Amino acid sequence: PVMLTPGSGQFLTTDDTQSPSAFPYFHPTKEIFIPGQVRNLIEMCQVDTLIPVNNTQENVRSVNMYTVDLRTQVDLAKEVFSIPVDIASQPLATTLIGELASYYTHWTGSLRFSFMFCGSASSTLKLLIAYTPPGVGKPKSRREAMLGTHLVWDVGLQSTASLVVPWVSASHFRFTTSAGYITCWYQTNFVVPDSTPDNAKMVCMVSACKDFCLRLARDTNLHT
Amino acid sequence: PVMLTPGSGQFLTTDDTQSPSAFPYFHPTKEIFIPGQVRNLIEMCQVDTLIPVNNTQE
Amino acid sequence: IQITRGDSTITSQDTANAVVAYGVWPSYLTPDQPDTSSNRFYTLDSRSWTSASSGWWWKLPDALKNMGIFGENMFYHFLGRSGYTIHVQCNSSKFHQGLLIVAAIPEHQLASATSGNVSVGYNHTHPGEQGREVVNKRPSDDSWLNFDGTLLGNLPIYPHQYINLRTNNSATLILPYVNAVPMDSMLRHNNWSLVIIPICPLQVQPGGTQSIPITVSISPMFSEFSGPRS
Amino acid sequence: IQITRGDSTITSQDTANAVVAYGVWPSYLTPDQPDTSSNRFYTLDSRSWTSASSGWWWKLPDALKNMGIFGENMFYHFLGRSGYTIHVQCNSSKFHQGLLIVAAIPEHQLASATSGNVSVGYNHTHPGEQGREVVNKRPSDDSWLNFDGTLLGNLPIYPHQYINLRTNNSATLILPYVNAVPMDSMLRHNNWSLVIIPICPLQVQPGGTQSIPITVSISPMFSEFSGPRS
Amino acid sequence: TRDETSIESFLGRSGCIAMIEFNTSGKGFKTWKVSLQEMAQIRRKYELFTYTRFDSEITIVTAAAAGHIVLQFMYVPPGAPVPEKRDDYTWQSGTNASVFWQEGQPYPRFTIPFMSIASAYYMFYDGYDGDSAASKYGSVVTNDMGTICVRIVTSNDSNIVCRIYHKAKHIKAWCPRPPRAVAYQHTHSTNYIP
Amino acid sequence: TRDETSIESFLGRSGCIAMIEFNTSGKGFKTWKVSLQEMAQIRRKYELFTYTRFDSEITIVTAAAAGHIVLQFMYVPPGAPVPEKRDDYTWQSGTNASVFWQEGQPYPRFTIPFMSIASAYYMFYDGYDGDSAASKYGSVVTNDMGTICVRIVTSNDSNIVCRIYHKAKHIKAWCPRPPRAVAYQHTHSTNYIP
Repeated sequence: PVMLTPGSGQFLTTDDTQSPSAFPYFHPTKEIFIPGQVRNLIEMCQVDTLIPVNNTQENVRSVNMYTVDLRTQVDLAKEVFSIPVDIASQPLATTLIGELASYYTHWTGSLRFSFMFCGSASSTLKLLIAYTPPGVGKPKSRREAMLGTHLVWDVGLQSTASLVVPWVSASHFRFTTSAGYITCWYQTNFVVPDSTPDNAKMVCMVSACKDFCLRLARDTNLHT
Repeated sequence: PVMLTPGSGQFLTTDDTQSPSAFPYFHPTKEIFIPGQVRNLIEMCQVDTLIPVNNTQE
Repeated sequence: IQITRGDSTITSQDTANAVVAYGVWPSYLTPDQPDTSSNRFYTLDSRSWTSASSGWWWKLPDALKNMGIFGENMFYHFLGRSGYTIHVQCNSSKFHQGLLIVAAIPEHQLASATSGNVSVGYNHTHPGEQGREVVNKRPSDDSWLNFDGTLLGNLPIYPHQYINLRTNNSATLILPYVNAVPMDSMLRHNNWSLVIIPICPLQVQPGGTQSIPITVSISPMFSEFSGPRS
Repeated sequence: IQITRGDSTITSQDTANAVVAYGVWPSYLTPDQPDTSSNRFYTLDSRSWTSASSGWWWKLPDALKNMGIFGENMFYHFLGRSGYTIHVQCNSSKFHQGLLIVAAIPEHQLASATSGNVSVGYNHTHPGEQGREVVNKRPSDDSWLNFDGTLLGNLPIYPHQYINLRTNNSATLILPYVNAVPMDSMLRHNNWSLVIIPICPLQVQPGGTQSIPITVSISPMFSEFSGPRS
Repeated sequence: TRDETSIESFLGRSGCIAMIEFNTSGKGFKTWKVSLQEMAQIRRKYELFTYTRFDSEITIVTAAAAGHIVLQFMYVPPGAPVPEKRDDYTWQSGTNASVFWQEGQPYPRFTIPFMSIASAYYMFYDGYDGDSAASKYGSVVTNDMGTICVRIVTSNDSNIVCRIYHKAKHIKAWCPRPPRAVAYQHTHSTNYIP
Repeated sequence: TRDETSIESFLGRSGCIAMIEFNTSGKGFKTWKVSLQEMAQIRRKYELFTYTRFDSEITIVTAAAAGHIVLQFMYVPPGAPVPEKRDDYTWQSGTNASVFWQEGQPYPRFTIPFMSIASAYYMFYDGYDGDSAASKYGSVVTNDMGTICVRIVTSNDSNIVCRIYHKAKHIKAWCPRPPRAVAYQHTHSTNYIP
């Protein structure tokens, strides 16, 4: 004695019932050990990938989109670069973390940004790397950036610098379509001895921290 | 071996069966504490409210 | 007696008779903070209650956006959170009479004064420390409809106290932070509205003072902010 | 310091700072082996890195098919298996600058340089010890698309190290055997591709050496073969 | 006694919150953005509270008039793309929940979880989507609950009506409010003037 | 928390991987070689990995237009002979898995085991079927998953459309890869140029 109830005989595409094996007696090929098993996408989000910071129409078809120019022949009052911290938008959107977050509606947790200087061992320079919180508005000068959260990075002493931007929003998650700005400024002119390139390149990278989380999966035409 | 019985396949609007989640793997946003939770309407009935005794068209 | 918070001091004997909204004391957010430099009493300009008055309202935190350290913290952080102590005092003679309801309404989403699907405009819903004294994107004047299409006789369902001029010259409301998120934009959204409405209008005979002052003092409580900027 | 395997010896102080691909050390196949006569370092002809260079790639085991005992074992057995140590060295002055990514890609199935459903030809995917230096069945030249339609900024998801000429002149990758079968045809299929791409191009002033050598040394590790023939 | 005045009893009774209708001969699909504000009798009960949280059980009662018809009912969650055409890519997305139902089968039923990024739905919201004079005010700013989409799967002159019955489940409610004293004029708005 | 980024959550959601259509009046049957490469949105998610292993659950949503129609759906495993005609011997073979389904019955469902002679499917394969200049390269060499075959069993003017919904189950994935940055041109190929 049974009653079927209003869900009976549906194909709900998200259901999780048992179903008959088409091939009993068949034993699948034994699962051997293969290196590099992935159990969660958050393992992939934790890898540092290059930010295409140098988005200009001459560079976007090439390796040059990843490298920021540092040079002697410059207006030292201008920003070196700026990165909006939202993984929803350029330049972060095509990084591995921006790509994995594009499969989800909601994201949360801390982002690690890393910067690598690629000038000679004889090249020296100070850069000021500043984080500006959401809603504060991007700094207009090196002095304004220095009054905020910042690192004065001597690239002569340290070839790499890092910044961890913690989660800061009213809700425990935010949609994947502000988080603030990272901005870079000259603290000094570019210093070199003779017979040394008077310019260099810097590479910017992003990854998730161990607290990172994605929620509410979605599929959309962000790839055709 | 089952028999369906005369109620089978009804949509009774007052029924209380289980039904499938449309979104397994989704975890809802955590329930934070919010002041002033109501569990029963009789909590609201116990509040003193003004009587409109002076019902005249003016 | 005397009540002191930060460098601010106010005098009232009634302070122990406060209404705690929903029975919940304000508190700092749990693991699942500027203190007394922020958490002063800010005393607004006193309202003139007269026999003609329809009532007054203020929105929180909006009424404090220009008020010292707390007002600066609302611009210099992305998200914020606070409770409030609201103290309302209404000094009068033994020969004045009148009844106020003093109520705090969570999410007091105002109706317009107009018939369309038109929203109330931001300039009207953010009046600041002056509030609105009740008389096409302007809010309702119907204090008898709570400015939102609900009857004034049912306003006591909200956290409230009466000021009955023969009995008590003051009311105190203690408001916890009330929202569906732990912290929120202090400038786009108001957690609470303070509403003061005369149920029984002011009466006094000629030669008595025809206006009595309503003085509103608001202290932030357990204020918290995140996303600091210079 | 000095590293010795078989009758081969190479010099480098960086050897303890190797990246082990997927955290898995190479090993012999479990119950569910020629040793050091096979498992030498084979040092390829050095690449000339210049400001014009687009990068280089090699396929494994293909780059070793002509290399001594290991190369003979790939022809004289039906199926084979190995890990690798790849050591990449890049000697330069203090006045040179540039950044390489050195990456190992499992199953690096190349795209063609053409619009049809046409496959990359066997002659192009098996370049041997010379590799391909990047400039109708030929592979893609787009190192910025990883020759496979994926962005170069995302290449660090693979086992990789950087060579930044100011910091380090070398990289070491330890590669386990990676396949969906225990052993496979060493001549029809490549388990790994070594990819070396300049992220920041070489710069040096005139009168400095305009080409810097990239020297690749590959040792088989835990090599195993089956179906022996004379 | 007095379980019939519990919030689960008062808010958690099934009701027809929407009435999808469409014809076939683009065209052969319809969509409805999910809200409790459409029907005054449902809306008034939820608006006795400032915040509410519930999962919701959808049951779709379908009638049709010119073999047996096949329909796809699709739930599109908050912030996902809604169908623009009868055979758009959105109907194939494994991130949407679809139930395929065929005529004379028991009516389709599914539960959507509490979907919101906030910990409860705002019945009222004293704030804005932004700083502008054009910015929306009130409970339309918050509370995207998702969209229900319907298409005919069958190849061809027919009229289809779907009653969307909704039952809130595991209900919590906060900060009680005066009952609505005057007629509702528009969805999400507190406006009352004729 | 974070179960929604598990590989079972990310790869293991049901999606329409194929769209069998045929007419009747030879002719009255259709076949489809099973692969995940047909639909770009499905393909891109599997191609984040170098190897994957799963059982797969097939659900077939059928619509038809001119008594109730009877269909035979047949799974032909890797390396078994595929039908050449509507009443070929292959439809009677007890080594193929068949489900007979009749119109208005709940949609047919079955799980195929992981069928491959290798321990996982190759999403990418850096090798050949043989030594020749004509030899295939890439993940078309490996990964015969089998063929889905459909015929009408009924004696006679009708059009039939079958949506093959596929859910991967008990999923394992290895060696993560950069996401596909540019459009897919052809099945199993990494080619990208317009």
